[PDB]
Amino acid sequence: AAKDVKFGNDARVKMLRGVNVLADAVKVTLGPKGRNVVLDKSFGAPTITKDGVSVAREIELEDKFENMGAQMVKEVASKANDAAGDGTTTATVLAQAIITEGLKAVAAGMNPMDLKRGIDKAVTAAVEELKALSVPCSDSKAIAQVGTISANSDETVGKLIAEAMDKVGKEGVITVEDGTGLQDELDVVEGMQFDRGYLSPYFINKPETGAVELESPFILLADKKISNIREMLPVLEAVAKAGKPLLIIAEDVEGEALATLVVNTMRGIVKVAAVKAPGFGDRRKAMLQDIATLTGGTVISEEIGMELEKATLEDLGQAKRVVINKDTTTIIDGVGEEAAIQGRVAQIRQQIEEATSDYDREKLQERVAKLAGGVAVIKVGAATEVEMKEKKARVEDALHATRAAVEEGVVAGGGVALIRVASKLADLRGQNEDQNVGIKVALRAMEAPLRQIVLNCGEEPSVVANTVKGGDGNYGYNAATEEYGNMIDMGILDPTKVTRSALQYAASVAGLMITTECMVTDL
Amino acid sequence: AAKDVKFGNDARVKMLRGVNVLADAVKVTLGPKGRNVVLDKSFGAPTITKDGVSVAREIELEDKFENMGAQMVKEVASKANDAAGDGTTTATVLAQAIITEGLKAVAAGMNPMDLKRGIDKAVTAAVEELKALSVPCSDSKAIAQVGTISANSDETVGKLIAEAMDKVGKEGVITVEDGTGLQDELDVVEGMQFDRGYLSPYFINKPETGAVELESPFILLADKKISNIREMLPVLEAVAKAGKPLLIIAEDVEGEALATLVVNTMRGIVKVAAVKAPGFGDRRKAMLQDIATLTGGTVISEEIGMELEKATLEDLGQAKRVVINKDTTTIIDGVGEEAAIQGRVAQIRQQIEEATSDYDREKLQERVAKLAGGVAVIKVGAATEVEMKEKKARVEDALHATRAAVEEGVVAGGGVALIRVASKLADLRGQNEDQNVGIKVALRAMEAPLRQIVLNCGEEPSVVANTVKGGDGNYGYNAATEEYGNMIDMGILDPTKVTRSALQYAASVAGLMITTECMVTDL
Amino acid sequence: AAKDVKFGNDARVKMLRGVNVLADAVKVTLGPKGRNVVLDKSFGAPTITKDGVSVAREIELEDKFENMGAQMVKEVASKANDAAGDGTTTATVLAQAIITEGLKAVAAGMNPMDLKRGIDKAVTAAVEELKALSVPCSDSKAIAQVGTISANSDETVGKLIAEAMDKVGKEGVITVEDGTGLQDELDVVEGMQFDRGYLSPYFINKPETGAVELESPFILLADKKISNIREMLPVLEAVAKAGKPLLIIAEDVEGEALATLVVNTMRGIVKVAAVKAPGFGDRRKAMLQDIATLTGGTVISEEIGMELEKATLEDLGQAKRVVINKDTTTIIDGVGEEAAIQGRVAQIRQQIEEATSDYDREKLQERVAKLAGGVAVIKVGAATEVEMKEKKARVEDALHATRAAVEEGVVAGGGVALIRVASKLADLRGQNEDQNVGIKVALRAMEAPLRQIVLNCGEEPSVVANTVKGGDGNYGYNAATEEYGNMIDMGILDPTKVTRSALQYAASVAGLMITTECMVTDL
Ligand SMILES: Nc1ncnc2c1ncn2[C@@H]1O[C@H](COP(=O)(O)OP(=O)(O)OP(=O)(O)O)[C@@H](O)[C@H]1O
Ligand SMILES: Nc1ncnc2c1ncn2[C@@H]1O[C@H](COP(=O)(O)OP(=O)(O)OP(=O)(O)O)[C@@H](O)[C@H]1O
Ligand SMILES: Nc1ncnc2c1ncn2[C@@H]1O[C@H](COP(=O)(O)OP(=O)(O)OP(=O)(O)O)[C@@H](O)[C@H]1O
Ligand SMILES: [K+]
Ligand SMILES: [K+]
Ligand SMILES: [K+]
Ligand SMILES: [Mg+2]
Ligand SMILES: [Mg+2]
Ligand SMILES: [Mg+2]
Repeated sequence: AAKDVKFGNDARVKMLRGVNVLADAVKVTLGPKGRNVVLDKSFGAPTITKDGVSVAREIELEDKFENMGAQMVKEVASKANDAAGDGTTTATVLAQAIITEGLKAVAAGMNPMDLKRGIDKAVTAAVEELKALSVPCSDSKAIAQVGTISANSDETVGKLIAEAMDKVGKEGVITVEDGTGLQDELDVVEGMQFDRGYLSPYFINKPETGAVELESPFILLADKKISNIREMLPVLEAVAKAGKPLLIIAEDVEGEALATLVVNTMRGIVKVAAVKAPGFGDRRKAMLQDIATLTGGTVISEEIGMELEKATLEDLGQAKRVVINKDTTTIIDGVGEEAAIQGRVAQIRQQIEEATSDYDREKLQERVAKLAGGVAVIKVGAATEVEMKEKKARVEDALHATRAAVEEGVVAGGGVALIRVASKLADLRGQNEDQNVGIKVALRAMEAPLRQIVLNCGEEPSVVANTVKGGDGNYGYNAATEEYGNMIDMGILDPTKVTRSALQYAASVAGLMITTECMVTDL
Repeated sequence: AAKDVKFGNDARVKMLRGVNVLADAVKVTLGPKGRNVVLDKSFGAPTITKDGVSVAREIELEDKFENMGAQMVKEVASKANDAAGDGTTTATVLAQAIITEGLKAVAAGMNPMDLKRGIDKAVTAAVEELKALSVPCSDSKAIAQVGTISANSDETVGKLIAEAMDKVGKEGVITVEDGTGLQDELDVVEGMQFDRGYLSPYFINKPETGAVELESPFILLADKKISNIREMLPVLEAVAKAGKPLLIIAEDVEGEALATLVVNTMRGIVKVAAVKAPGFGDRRKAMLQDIATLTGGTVISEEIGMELEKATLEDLGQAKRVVINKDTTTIIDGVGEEAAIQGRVAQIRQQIEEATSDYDREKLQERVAKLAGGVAVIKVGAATEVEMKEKKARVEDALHATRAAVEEGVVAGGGVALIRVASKLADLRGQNEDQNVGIKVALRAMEAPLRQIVLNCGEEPSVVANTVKGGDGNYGYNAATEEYGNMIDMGILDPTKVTRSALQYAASVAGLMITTECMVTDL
Repeated sequence: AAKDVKFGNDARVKMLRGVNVLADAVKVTLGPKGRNVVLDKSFGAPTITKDGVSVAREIELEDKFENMGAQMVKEVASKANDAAGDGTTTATVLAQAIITEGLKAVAAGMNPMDLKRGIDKAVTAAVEELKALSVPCSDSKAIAQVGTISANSDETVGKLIAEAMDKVGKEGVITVEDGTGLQDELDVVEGMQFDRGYLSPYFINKPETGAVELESPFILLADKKISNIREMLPVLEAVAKAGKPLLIIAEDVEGEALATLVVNTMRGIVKVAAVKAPGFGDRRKAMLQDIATLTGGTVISEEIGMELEKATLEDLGQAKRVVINKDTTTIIDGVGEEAAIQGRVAQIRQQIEEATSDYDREKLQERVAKLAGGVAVIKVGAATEVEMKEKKARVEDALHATRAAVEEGVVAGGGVALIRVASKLADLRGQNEDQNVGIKVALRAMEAPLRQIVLNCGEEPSVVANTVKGGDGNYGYNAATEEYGNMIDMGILDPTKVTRSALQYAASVAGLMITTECMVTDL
């Protein structure tokens, strides 16, 4: 197609207009006084959300150059959501601030590559200062506070996440699902969790979360992969006459002759998904046997000789809920037999008593941790479906932030940590003047989250920013109560990973964005 | 697609405009003096209805932001219809009042999230006050009055519902369907009822009620889960030559090889449906045997060896009417043999006498209650099809309200109960001024049902609202007779569940709606 | 014509949009860091100006309701220019701030008439506090500083105005006119001034300043008004021979048979003007004789018997420059014998030495002061005509501000005085809550000039406003040097009359404007 080509300042102002549209839409949601955004879905009711990445993902502009700017800066929130699950609004605000100040510097006639290098140096130094400024969440013991802050000042959600991490361990697996009542419920049930994903992007359910949910699925287990398709036809026919979705945890499946011909088979009545199995060799068969014992199923094998044609539905496993995601697939509740589960736990405990080699010992301890800890499940309570989606998003953000806090630590929330690390970087210099100006651009942009948090409250961002910069340490401004204090003491804690990731992704995209002289799009 | 993005007050007034359009169209139907709405159907005659959820579901607007507001506020009536089957107009009126007053508060600079928190606190307290204010319907014995009020002051419908609850029990199963004469008839007929639904959303008939109906279907029973189709294909041919539509009762059926195959089979001449079987193991076998004995059919099993290829038409069961709904599937009339039904009842009563375990005793007495009570069927009498649909909707509302009244209790109707709980909540306070204003918004919005009822009468809502607020207890205003008095004495009784659910759903959706600052839709 | 009629919030937001357009255009010119505005003139080159009233007068919008808002706010700058000649930008900024905050209060549901009453009470108390806070310019002796501040930090203009006030007296008459060189010159020249204006609105010359200028005019004097204009037709032809514009100083002249016939005669080549004579009886004859002795002319009278037909051009007087304005008509250099002027001055001095009546003595002191002081003419030096107009506007503003300072006093500039009076009015209360909110609206708007000055500097207005409010007395913010200090010491002095007038006119118009509910215009 014929291309529209824009050069220099006209292109940059159109790109900034697109970034400004996306970033305003995202930034109205920042902080405790941040408001909600309604996203239109032609497939049903609109979704009300405070999540920055959802608003960012929905944004697309009519103007092609402004749309290019919007997609460029939407990458920031996408990466922030994918890496930490929180801070997408903060990442978008930081990216917009860097883009605005860097374009102001480019309009002042300075080299944007050196501006990008200065921004990169300042952000590397600020990541180091964030690591130094971080406080371990085990020492502080504020998992509930992190979850409360990340759930938009919801003490119930944070306390529930803290209880779940107390039940299954801070390294345990917690899954959020839609509840049935109007109140949030937590149950510690028996289920598995593996870092495995689907082999086909067309297996995604109607939700756009990327993780398909199965209502009482049917588990199929096989450590070997038979070449012929026709031998699998009796099993597929038995599952089709059954009414539980088929999840296959076998040793990697292709869509050349199974998923494609199934796409032409049904129109999407009941979803069937297959995923890999973590590990290999004896370890893979061991965990496959563990899954089969959990769900009451069996594992076929060449040595056993039990062929899939002779397998029945009663021989196969059964579960109550399975969430399949690219990052991690979890089995929420496989019934099986509780006595069988306890016996397998005792047998694997005897195995770890017998085992002595370090790798086998550590994988066996991972197995016993997965079996004993189980899975915590949070059923979100909400009177309606729109409230359900909003609260579930908040609970998922709280879970991600608590995970990031136990993984990497915490810093002062409310944008105070970025203010402190920018104050600590006031003497950082580059190789020339443009690099120094890029450093100053990054350091000024580090104040943007706090300023936007204050602006959402209706207060004056500059006065509060100056008052916070005057203070030292964890001194900042509770926007919920509109008063200053030690942000750790008042429980406004950000994950260190969330802040670091937001800063890094905003910096990378925005520093690349300020270096553009020409933009080429369609007409 | 390119997105239109609106911010702040412009977005909020567009959203309020859409909510106002939907809520006006719904609110014209509120109360005894409420009028009817004609909904256009491209297929067949238009539908005249006084039901709030039908008018709400038909609403869709040209403006995308107004349509988005309409969809969110339509979720209120959808949830109210799904949860109680009544009060959708009251729920819409409450939601519109909360949205209006909350948007007025947001225009006054008040924090909308704390306004939502205040509304939530006030509505939780009001639900507690409604539970306290509730009077049991067994003590009052006004099931006929509840049905009469819920059928728009139709004494005959309420008396018919009361007679049905007297015949089959207040826990008995009552189904409403089209009659043949001009008068409404009650028939206590033998039939079954289970809390199970269709496994495919594509089995829905041309009516949009969600519950398909079968005109003299053919009942098929199966317990063992066979694999192949070609062994069951002769049964499909036998039913497809027998002439009556097929209803299969089994544990669980997918749609990869059956539902899509049956979709590709015919163009929609005769419907074939399958349903789930509640319980498992011996209990499922027991209920399948009961269904087979009721319809004269037989249940296949692996132990019996009654292979489906040998099954004939006389061996299978037959019924006169079956209603398949997601919440509950009922068999209105299975002929079978009356002597066989009585013998099975005597045998299961002997099982009652023999059994001693609490779970077996309770499930077996549930079985004998289902068998002895039977199904009450209400033949709606109307001279035309449009009157048939309107009266059937009114009788369905009456049935739902009587069920809610026996389940949860009754309160003073005409919006009096919400007025009383608002008066009782006058001293409720929140954490800050925003939360207090949200509480006051909810309390003023709880006067809206009574005011709309009065406005539909052509009277002055403020005068009647003040007069009712002056009174105490069940003192309210009969809008049918346009005079004040004790609401319980005049028989104006609302279900407690209906009022509580309407308030809760209106509050949740409206409080979420008032917190929106940006709105994103298509162009 | 058919009328468009808007009601309530739609009309108010249209009004506010028009106000915002006009006020943004005016407010870009506020302070020492304020920029210029180009006003397009079809009749020649565009005008570059920093004067708020010129930008305000040029503004007219396509939208009719926005145009009404713009016109009503433009009234503020027009009144401020007419009353003090300075502070029009400050008046516009104050009016816009009052309108914005008052419309916010009106949108909060408050009675706008009570808001207007509160604003009026706050502004009355504030002008009382400004009178209390005022420091006499005689005690301070900072006329040069006031002129420098009012000329946009031009030391030369302020020094020239101070020298002119030192030469002809602070009550003396100073006129600004276009020079011929590139530098500003001060000339003390024998001339008169009277508090009289032109009798016809059609006498305005090509400049739209409202004051016409005459290049070497011809002065005619007349104490009595003859019946027919045809007697002076020989004098009219004698004037029409010599190309000097005719300025007639008489008691009073109509335009039925003199102005209209001369407009029917002349097409706009050379202007003939007339003025009124202050005083009556002997005083008018005395001042006419004084003017005649200045210009070397003669005064006609009935007792003298000197008829205009016998009068010649040499008998009549003439001048070098005459400026005719509605408020005051000035004669710059009447062409007459200096020795005759000195002899007349001595004779009049002997007249005070003889007279004893208080009214006669005071009018004779006025006469000798007018004669001896003379007129101080400032020739503005600029390389081009656009720079000439800009500098002449700045010098006129400086002259007006110095006159206002010697009349009413000075206060701290930079919006500091309004900040101090708003701080001193923090305990002012009205008759109800809406009046208190109006008072608070006025007090918040009193911060607007300083905030707009700082925003024009590119700094943060909130931080500087808070820092100034923290200080006491004349402590404020030198915006030229970007640093705080005592602004009386730093030389940033505002006239008390200028600040008081700006506040009063902004308050009157804006308080009336917030009370609108319907707007009626054309289609
Ligand atoms: N009470 C509070 N006072 C001050 N700052 C707060 C308070 N509660 C939370 N914050 C801060 O607000 C930010 C979180 O806002 P928000 O959750 O809306 O955005 P986010 O975490 O950047 O991203 P997302 O939209 O994905 O949740 C963090 O910087 C957090 O420290
Ligand atoms: N005679 C009456 N006098 C006063 N109020 C009455 C009378 N009859 C019914 N009502 C009240 O009118 C309301 C019922 O109106 P209506 O049935 O039209 O709407 P709904 O129950 O909210 O929902 P839906 O449209 O789904 O039926 C209840 O609040 C009921 O108490
Ligand atoms: N160096 C300075 N520092 C701070 N404030 C200053 C300084 N110089 C002038 N000001 C202030 O700026 C204002 C004058 O601005 P400006 O002359 O542009 O507008 P104005 O007086 O409102 O009217 P106009 O547009 O008619 O001149 C006064 O409040 C004056 O005290
Ligand atoms: K957010
Ligand atoms: K209704
Ligand atoms: K100005
Ligand atoms: Mg967050
Ligand atoms: Mg009803
Ligand atoms: Mg000025």
